[PDB]
Amino acid sequence: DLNVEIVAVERELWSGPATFVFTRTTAGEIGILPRHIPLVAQLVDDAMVRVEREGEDDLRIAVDGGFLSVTEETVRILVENAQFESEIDADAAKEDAASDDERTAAWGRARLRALGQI
Amino acid sequence: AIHVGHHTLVFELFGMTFNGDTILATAVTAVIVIALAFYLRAKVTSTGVPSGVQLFWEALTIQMRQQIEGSIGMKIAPFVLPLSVTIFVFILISNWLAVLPLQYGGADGAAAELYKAPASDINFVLALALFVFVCYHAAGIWRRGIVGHPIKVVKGHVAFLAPINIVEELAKPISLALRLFGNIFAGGILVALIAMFPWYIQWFPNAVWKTFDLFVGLIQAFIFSLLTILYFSQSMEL
Amino acid sequence: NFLIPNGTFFAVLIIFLIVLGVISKWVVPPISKVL
Amino acid sequence: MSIFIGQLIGFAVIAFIIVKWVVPPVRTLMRNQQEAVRAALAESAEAAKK
Amino acid sequence: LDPNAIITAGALIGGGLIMGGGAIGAGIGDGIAGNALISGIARQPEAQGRLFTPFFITVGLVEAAYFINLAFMALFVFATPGLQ
Amino acid sequence: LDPNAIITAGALIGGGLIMGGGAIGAGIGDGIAGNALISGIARQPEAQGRLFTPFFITVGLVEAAYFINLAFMALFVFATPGLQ
Amino acid sequence: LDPNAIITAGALIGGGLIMGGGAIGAGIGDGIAGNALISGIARQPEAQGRLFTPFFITVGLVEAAYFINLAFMALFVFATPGLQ
Amino acid sequence: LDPNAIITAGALIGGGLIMGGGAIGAGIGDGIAGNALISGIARQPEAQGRLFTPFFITVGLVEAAYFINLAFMALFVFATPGLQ
Amino acid sequence: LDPNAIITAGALIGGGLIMGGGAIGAGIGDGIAGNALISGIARQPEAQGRLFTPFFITVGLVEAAYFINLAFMALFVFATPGLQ
Amino acid sequence: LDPNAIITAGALIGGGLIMGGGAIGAGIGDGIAGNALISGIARQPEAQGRLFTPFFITVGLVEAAYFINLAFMALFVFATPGLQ
Amino acid sequence: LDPNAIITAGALIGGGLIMGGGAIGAGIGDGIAGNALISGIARQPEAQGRLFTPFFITVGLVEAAYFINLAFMALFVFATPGLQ
Amino acid sequence: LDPNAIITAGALIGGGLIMGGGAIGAGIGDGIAGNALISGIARQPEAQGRLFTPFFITVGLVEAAYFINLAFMALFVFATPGLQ
Amino acid sequence: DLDPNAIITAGALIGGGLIMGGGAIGAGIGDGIAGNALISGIARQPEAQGRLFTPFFITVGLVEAAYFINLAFMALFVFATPGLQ
Repeated sequence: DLNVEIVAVERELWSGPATFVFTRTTAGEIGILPRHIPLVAQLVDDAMVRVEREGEDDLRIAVDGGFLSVTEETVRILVENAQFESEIDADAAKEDAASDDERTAAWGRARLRALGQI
Repeated sequence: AIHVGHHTLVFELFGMTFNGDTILATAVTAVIVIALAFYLRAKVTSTGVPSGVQLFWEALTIQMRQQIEGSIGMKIAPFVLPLSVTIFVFILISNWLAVLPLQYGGADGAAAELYKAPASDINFVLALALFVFVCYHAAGIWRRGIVGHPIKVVKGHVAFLAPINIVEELAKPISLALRLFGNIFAGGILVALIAMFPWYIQWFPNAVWKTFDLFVGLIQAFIFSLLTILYFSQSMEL
Repeated sequence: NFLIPNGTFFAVLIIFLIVLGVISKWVVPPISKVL
Repeated sequence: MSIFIGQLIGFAVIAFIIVKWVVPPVRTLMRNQQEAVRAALAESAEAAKK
Repeated sequence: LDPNAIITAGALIGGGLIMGGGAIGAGIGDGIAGNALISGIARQPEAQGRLFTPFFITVGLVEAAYFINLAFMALFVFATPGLQ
Repeated sequence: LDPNAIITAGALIGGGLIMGGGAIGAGIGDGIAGNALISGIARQPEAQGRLFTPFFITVGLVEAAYFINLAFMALFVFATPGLQ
Repeated sequence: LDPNAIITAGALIGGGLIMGGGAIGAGIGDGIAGNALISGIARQPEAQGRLFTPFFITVGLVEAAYFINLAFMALFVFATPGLQ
Repeated sequence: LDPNAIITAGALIGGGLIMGGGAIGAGIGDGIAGNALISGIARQPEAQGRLFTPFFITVGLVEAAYFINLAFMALFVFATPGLQ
Repeated sequence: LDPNAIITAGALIGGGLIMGGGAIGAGIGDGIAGNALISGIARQPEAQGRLFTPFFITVGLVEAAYFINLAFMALFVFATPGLQ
Repeated sequence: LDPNAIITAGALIGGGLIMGGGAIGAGIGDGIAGNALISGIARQPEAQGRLFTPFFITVGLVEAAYFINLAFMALFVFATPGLQ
Repeated sequence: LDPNAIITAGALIGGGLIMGGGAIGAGIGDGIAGNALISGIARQPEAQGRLFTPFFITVGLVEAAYFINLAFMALFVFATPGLQ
Repeated sequence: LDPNAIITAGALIGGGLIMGGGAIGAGIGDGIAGNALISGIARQPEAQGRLFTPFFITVGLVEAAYFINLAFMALFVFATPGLQ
Repeated sequence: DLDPNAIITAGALIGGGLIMGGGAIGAGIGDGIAGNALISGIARQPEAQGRLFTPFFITVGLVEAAYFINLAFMALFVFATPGLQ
């Protein structure tokens, strides 16, 4: 198990042991296991994060301004903003998707991906 | 039959043979170049709108000057700017004039050409390569001294690889010539092969080959010019 | 044989020289001045 | 002279391809450069007048 | 038994070797240079402007190994050395 | 044993070599250039349009070499030099 | 020796070389283009839909060369030039 | 010398070339595709299954290519063209 | 000269080519697959168990070809096709 | 001009091919595996303990191919099949 | 048969081998070095002069090997050792 | 012709092929291992001290191959098996 | 009779040609790969060129060594041909 800690600018969002972390950096999709080598990658503009933990359904997090950092024993995602799946509104993301602002579109697409609508 | 290496107007003077076809091709190319030069000079406008010929010449000059400055100080080697550029245009014309439809029958079925690119004659490429070799070796002598320049070149970038440097130097001239030679020699041969086909089969492959040979000739002139500038910069340092 | 160098080696060379003269006195210096 | 006819047809095809595809873009580039230099001259004259 | 026959057979084999080796080298080198050029152009568009300069140089250094050999092929196939 | 038989055999061998080398070079160069293009398109989709330009230059060289071989092999087999 | 025997032996050897080179080039180039496509799919699965457009073009030519070679091999072992 | 003897010797050498090239191509291409698949899985293990469909294509197109050679080698060494 | 002598010499040459190509292909494929596996293990050690699932396939599909070559080698060097 | 002499010459050529192909494959595969290992150790100086295992597996496969070729070349040269 | 004919045919084949290997090596090495140079230029626009010197060292070594082959092939063909 | 004459001709050609393959393998493999070592030193200067440990082993596994081939040259040339 | 000396000479010449082909391929491609590594290193670390020369040459050394070894053996094949009668 690896200590995942999603941390926002304003506060610390969530932490705990997990079994696997799936995200999407600028290069491409990436999966992090307990003993992944050190890494410092920028999450894609519309990145989403899936955390697979023991004895609990996968956590889907919509992320804004992510910056994944993998250490020998920790994984920290630095999100300018975040939203758990329970807190995302499908209607809001669908309506605001593909707006005149690129960052708004990225956040809406991250919300959609977290919802699994894709 | 193809009969590679054939020549016409071959004659002798001073007890030395001359290939008339190569002389005629080179004379035609030089005449075209000089006509373009004088057309520019007559109609060169520093203030008014420049004509197409002026655009062409200034583009060539700008490119050559850019490479010269990047590789070496432009102020250090002014004479490189003309030499380089002229080579380019020379070779370029020497190749592009081959596009003209001058392929006919020699009464034996073998293709005969009124104009063959001089590069297909080893003498032309050898002359150009040896001329550039002597030019930049003399420039290296000038900028490093009569004895220093050989010392530096044999020493090279790293001293204890002196033997390779020797070969390196000998690689520069011949590599410059043969490369160009082949790039044209193939074409000089290749068209003849298509000439074995009938007209209704010769039109298409010849068309495609010459369409690509235009680009080949342009690329080869460019390569030779940049390699000449590169060797000049290499031989004139410190 | 064809690769063997011939006398024309000099003749073509001579032509090249005069081309330089045309490009070093009527094309390149004026163009540099213009630019 | 059948090969002469074939190579003449090939040259005609090459010239047609050139005029159809290559000549227009290079003509556009020449026109762009001519217009750019003309605009530079006009703007310099306007700046001197100003 | 007609020695020139063996001479020309050996010359044809040699020219085949010339062309095969040269073509392999040229194809591989040009493909590698093109891969470099395409990747560089993918990295940023503007870089293309300066990429064609070294790229062509690479091609100039690559195709030579082909065409140099090409010349020898003709020397082998048409003006066969030691043809007797 | 007519010498022209030996000449034709040697020419066929030379053509086989020429085609083998040309095929190897063309195939591998095409593979490398296409790998570069595919990776570029995968990474930046909006680069698609600007990637097909350099690629076709690379092919324009690679394939060209192949064609040259294709011609010379013919010269070997259909116009065997020195057949006499 | 029957001259046709030497002719056909040489032609069959040439066809063997043609197959060898064509297969080498096809296999290597197709594997490289594949590697590229698989890397694109793994890195960015969304690219899959648009990745077939370049890839099949790349592989599309890779086979062509090989297939072209194949044709000439049929010419060598069925219509051997110079056969008597 | 029996003509069929030399003809069949040439056929055997040609088949040897055919399989040599085919095995080389298959090995290189399969290894490269496997490298791509292994790297992709290493970067994203859960993508494993999704990568089999693309992978099987290139392998199914590389290995398949090699198989053609096998078939033709039969024609070379079991029904030899121009076998007197 | 006994025709079977020429037949056996050609067969031995053919088998030598079989193994040359097969060993080259197998060695290069194993090297490339091993490079991919080593890189993956270095990157994601805990994925090792998963990474062996595709690796064994690729090797299992590369060496296969090599072993296939071995088979036909015997057919060349032990039961020579076309032998008299 | 003993048939044994021709068969032995063919066997020697075949064995030379065995060794050449095996050496090429072994050298290149070992170099590639070592490149992977070196990169892994440079990036992770503490990972050599677990990196040596896949590297050893790859080297084992490559050397197995090389030694199989060695054994078959010995079979050729020392006990030539088909020789009378 | 003429001993000189056999000697010079062998010389021509050996020279073809020398030049084929030299061309393959030179082309591939120049391509790889040019790929390195082009990648460096794309990454760093201003590293042009700095990247000249090592690229020229590499190309110098490659062309030195190539022209050593050229000199030795010229020796082989024009002044063949053991020519009696 | 003396049987030992053709025996020794075949032996010379086989040894030449053995050394050709060995040289190709050694050069390619050690060049790749070098590339690895230079890259590692560029990324981690101090790691040089430890990087020489795996590198040598790699070179060993490559160099050994070449040297083994070298030995067989003697076994092929100075003491040709099957000579009579 | 075919003058066995000619057979030996042809075989030795072909063997030397094969030796050169292999040696040149190996040396050229290995030098190209090592130079690629050196160029990339200098591009990434402009001030490391000297530090890069030490390993680079070492690698190149061994590469060239193989070539030179082949060279030596070719000198035996063409001039001091073994097995001559």
